[PDB]
Amino acid sequence: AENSVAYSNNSIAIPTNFTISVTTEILPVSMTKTSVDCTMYICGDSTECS
Amino acid sequence: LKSFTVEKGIYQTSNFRVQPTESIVRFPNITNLCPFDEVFNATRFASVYA
Ligand SMILES: *[C@@H]1O[C@H](CO)[C@@H](O)[C@H](O)[C@H]1NC(C)=O
Ligand SMILES: *[C@@H]1O[C@H](CO)[C@@H](O)[C@H](O)[C@H]1NC(C)=O
Repeated sequence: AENSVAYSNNSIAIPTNFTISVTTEILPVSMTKTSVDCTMYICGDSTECS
Repeated sequence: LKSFTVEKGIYQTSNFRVQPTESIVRFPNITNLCPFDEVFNATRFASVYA
């Protein structure tokens, strides 16, 4: 939205009230810990391949 | 670790694997045997030219 603040060199705007607002922030902290096995992945249960 | 002194901690050494014991083979019911008693057990053997 457009807005032009009523700026002038002898005028001020002062709040007379207030709102106690609550914001929400969401941050990842960790991921899934994974582990791998070559003897089962690349050459699954086959001693000739390994 | 390729070292003789192991510092206190927990270390990944090997990969435990349960190994198979039997080799199961499963195939459907043996039916529709090929006809050979009609050619092996028969007194009406055809002629050599016929
Ligand atoms: C202060 O603002 C007024 C607006 O009414 C303007 O006329 C005046 O020139 C401003 N002061 C100066 C020093 O320019
Ligand atoms: C400020 O706003 C609240 C409602 O949000 C109102 O109850 C209260 O009277 C207001 N305070 C003043 C000083 O106007």
